[PDB]
Amino acid sequence: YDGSKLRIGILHARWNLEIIAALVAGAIKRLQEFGVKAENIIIETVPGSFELPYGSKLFVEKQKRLGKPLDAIIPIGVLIKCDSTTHQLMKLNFELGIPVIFGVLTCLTDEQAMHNHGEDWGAAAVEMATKFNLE
Amino acid sequence: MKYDGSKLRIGILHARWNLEIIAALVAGAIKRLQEFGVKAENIIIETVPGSFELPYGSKLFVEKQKRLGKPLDAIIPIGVLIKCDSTTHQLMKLNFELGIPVIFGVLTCLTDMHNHGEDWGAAAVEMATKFNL
Amino acid sequence: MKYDGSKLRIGILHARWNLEIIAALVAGAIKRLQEFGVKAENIIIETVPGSFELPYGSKLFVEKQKRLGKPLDAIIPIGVLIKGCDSTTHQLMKLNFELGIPVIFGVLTCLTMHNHGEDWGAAAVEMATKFNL
Amino acid sequence: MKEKFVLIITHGDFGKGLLSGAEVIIGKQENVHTVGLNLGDNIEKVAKEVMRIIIAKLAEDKEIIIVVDLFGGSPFNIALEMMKTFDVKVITGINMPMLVELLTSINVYDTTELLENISKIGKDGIKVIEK
Amino acid sequence: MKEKFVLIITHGDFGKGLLSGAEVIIGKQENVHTVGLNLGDNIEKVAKEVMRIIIAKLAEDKEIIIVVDLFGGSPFNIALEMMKTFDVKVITGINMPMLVELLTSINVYDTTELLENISKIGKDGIKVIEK
Amino acid sequence: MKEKFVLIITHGDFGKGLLSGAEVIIGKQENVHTVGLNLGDNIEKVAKEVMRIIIAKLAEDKEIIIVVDLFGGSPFNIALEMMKTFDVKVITGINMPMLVELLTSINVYDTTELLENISKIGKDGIKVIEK
Repeated sequence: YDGSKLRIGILHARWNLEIIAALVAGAIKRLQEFGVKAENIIIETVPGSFELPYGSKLFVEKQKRLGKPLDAIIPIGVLIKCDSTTHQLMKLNFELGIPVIFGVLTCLTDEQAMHNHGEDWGAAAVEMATKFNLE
Repeated sequence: MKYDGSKLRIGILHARWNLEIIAALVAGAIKRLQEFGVKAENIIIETVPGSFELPYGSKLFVEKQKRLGKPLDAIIPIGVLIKCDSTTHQLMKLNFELGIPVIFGVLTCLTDMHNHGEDWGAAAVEMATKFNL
Repeated sequence: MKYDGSKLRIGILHARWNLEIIAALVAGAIKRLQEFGVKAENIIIETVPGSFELPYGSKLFVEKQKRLGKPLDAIIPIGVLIKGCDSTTHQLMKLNFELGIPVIFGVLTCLTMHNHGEDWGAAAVEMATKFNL
Repeated sequence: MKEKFVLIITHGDFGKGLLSGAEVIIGKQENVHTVGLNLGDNIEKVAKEVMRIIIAKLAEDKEIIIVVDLFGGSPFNIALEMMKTFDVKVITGINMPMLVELLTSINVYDTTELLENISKIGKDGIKVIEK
Repeated sequence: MKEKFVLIITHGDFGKGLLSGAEVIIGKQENVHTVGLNLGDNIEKVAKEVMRIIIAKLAEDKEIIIVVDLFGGSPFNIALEMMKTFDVKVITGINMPMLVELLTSINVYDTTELLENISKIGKDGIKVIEK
Repeated sequence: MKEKFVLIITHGDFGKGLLSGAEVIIGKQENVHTVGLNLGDNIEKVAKEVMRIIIAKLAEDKEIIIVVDLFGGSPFNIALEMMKTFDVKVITGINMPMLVELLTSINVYDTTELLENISKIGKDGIKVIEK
């Protein structure tokens, strides 16, 4: 998948920041490996995972008003012992009209909560924005 | 220091069950709101009986504030539930239906706070500001 | 075998995680599809990374097939999830009504196969036929 | 060019032995799999086995070549059924010079030219020695 | 002005020692981190760690300055990669007068002027002494 | 040309770390020693130790270069006191490019030209990167 002509947004929460940062780093890494340019990877933050769904819409709308629309978005959150959240992010695919990659970890321990997992979300974003187009 | 809330109007809708805990969460939200510059004239507190009434109460609250000519920029529904899943779902959806940030201020605990409330205060200000133009 | 599938075009969208199991379920669906009379030119296989991408992948797949002038009559999203997803079952369910074609639930939700895949093949043909003209 | 995968489908241990032999010459292969039809194997069970492999490899974005021992017979019938459904490519009568050339040039030619190449090399490699 | 964070990236214990030395002079620092590239370190592993830190600090709304030991070499290559992706600022050839001036004026100047200041002070601080 | 000996005198672990870093690049050094002034060190005690090293090396017929971190401060004051008494040579503001060039050319140039060389290389090695 060629991602050179894509603009990808990453919206991440700020709780469990050490783990968050590594997942973002992984997503950023794999994005660039598929050809997505640095100017085209937009990182923005929200307080927590609850704010991810609506933050994503506001982020997408802002990027449209800037004349730099996102082709896909990766909402990243780390929740340690949310079900509704998976539901809004799922629905957001259809409401926003762009691929929303589920980047929320739902773990029971800190240990369970990474770079590889983040890369997976990077690869997914590029594929979902490309595979079904007319390229 | 980072988000200026001086030009914002923030609504707080809280339930009345578990009032002692409710009051402290409200107090925390009020505290952090004012720390980001949100004026007292602009913090509107209203109540509902229970957490179930929070979602629809929020819509009625938002609609009322529009008819008064004093629209809310964000809302914090606050509830304390002790051993609700649906309720979280409506508050989530309410972001998109009302067109303003709805901060999830519902505690879902197993046993019987100010900092937690402040977090919700900080969130409301940021979500109403960060993505504007 | 009471359902004639000769005039049908069936899409299969499968995830790539747990590939060995995925392949067998696809093979089963393909087998039963052809047993009802569905022609090879008319069985379209496409992939997504994981089960989460299945719902939106299905819409993009369906829209693409329309733009190609070769519309799908039904779709079978296939995923294997091991607890070693609840929302997903919900979107695939809703997708029946949003896409206007039968969406057969081909997602395994296990804790630790060909026949199961065939079942999904049989279902797709029946749901696309039984209630027609 | 997509990466290729070679599926060898033959009677008994022929494919398993042919690959072994080739590997003496050119080293251990990746992207080659063998399926043998033995007496007592149910052809429909083997067919579903083969289809499972093909789907898996297609899902890995691979281009598939099926090499078979004999024109006619159950292995061939399986290969044909896979070409009917999945548009893989098929060649029969596989011998050692063919397989060695195939595996050492698999990245050089497109599948059509590859198969024409090894067809020619396979036939040329069959010689009766006089004297 | 945003609060600044200084990342020191160098060969071996140079950054760790430089910070130690500076702290003898101006006391214990917050908002300074050191990363050393040792023989036997995989540069890509270190790069991912550094990116780990930068994202975390950006997410804290901090402005990042990367100081490096040597123009050229793996630490520099990491810093450059980070500038390509994250638009941090970078200066090479770090010495003691530079680091002390940097850390004691970090709140006074914007990053561009700060780096110009310490570049000048660093060069001026290198003197051969003849009496 | 006499064989040279390099004494690094700095605040805290700076010299110890700088040498470590250089050795990642050019391998383990002979004829380089580091002395660090820590909080709580008596400068006169450190001065006597440094003098203890210089005499020993002079007695080995070595030419001594003292490299120091910072113009001004106790390490510099020690170096100056050694130049007053023993006519060693001194350079301040040491950084990585300087030390690497110094240690890899120590046999090539006389001490005066060596110090001029590394002064130039040290200053040139300090660059703010824009882009």
